[PDB]
Amino acid sequence: DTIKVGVIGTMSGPYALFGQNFKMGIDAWVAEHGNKVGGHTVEFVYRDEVSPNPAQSKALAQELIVKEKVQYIAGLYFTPNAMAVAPLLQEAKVPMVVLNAATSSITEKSPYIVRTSFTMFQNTVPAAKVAKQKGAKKVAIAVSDYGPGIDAETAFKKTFEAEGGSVVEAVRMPLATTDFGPIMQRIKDSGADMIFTFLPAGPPTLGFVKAYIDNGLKAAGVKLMSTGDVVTEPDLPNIGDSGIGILSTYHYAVSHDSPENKAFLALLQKGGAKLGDVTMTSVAAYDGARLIYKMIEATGGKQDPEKAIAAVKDMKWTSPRGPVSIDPTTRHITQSVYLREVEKQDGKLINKEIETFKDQPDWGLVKQ
Repeated sequence: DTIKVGVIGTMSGPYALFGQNFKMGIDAWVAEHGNKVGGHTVEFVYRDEVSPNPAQSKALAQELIVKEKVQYIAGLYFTPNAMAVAPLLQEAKVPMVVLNAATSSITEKSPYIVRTSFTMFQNTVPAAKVAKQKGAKKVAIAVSDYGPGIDAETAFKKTFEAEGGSVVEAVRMPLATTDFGPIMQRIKDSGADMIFTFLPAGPPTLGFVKAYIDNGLKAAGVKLMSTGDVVTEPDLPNIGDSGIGILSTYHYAVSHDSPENKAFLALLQKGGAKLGDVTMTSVAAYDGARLIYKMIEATGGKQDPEKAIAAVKDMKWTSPRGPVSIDPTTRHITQSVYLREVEKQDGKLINKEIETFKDQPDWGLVKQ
């Protein structure tokens, strides 16, 4: 028969690159692995999340369940959208494979969730370790005022303070923030020698970074540490060469040097993508498709979400990003977190991986 997978992501609008990357990654998977599992054809259908507006995503999921009769849902760029869809899953008998939404507690909301992206704690704990290693003494934290921003702030404060550092300012910026001039002035005023930031990848991150540079903070010796959300590859040319030297921690770089990543890049191209448009949501989607294929294999194409999740919840494999596994205690992907620096390579700006922190779990859940 035919098994439908409903993919919710930001397919148009300000965040269009990120949902289009879900499709790019799925298309790469299918270019290499085909559209069959045994005798079942797998069909992906796409729905437009647009913005962090949970009414839209909840209505999309309900339509996918009721009218499309999907067996699996995947995607969810924004934490609040994933949170709104999660309670539907067990009674619909449909698992959700989360391909971005990074708040730690998401996986706790339903037994039928597995996440192939990352969490904020996962990437931020290394960021706070590196901040110390790089000599930071006084840090200003600026994060978007919603789930993943709050996680990032909490993770950074705890870790950095334990290493003896000082957090001299901590600001939660409403997501509606477009004018970053005033926050840069507050940061200047704080005396911080380094900023730690998270905003969702997209216009907010481009706006923040451009204001940090153009208001002179970077040239005044205020360093930037971020998660990799803040320096996604397709925006590096828009940041431009003034971005050189920005530090970020993240689980994936397009520049990752492994045979599996080289293969993945070729498949992205084969499936029709431009390398210059690739970023992290494509690798989450590629590995998400792997897990959906495994779930269909394990269930024989039957709608049996308990059996499906059981087949992936402690799987280990090699991703384009590095070695990975699912931690059964959280249903989240354990993975390396890399330190990177924005640099030119072969005349192109990249996030150059300069240190590896192996086997990072979801630090937001595993110590609680």
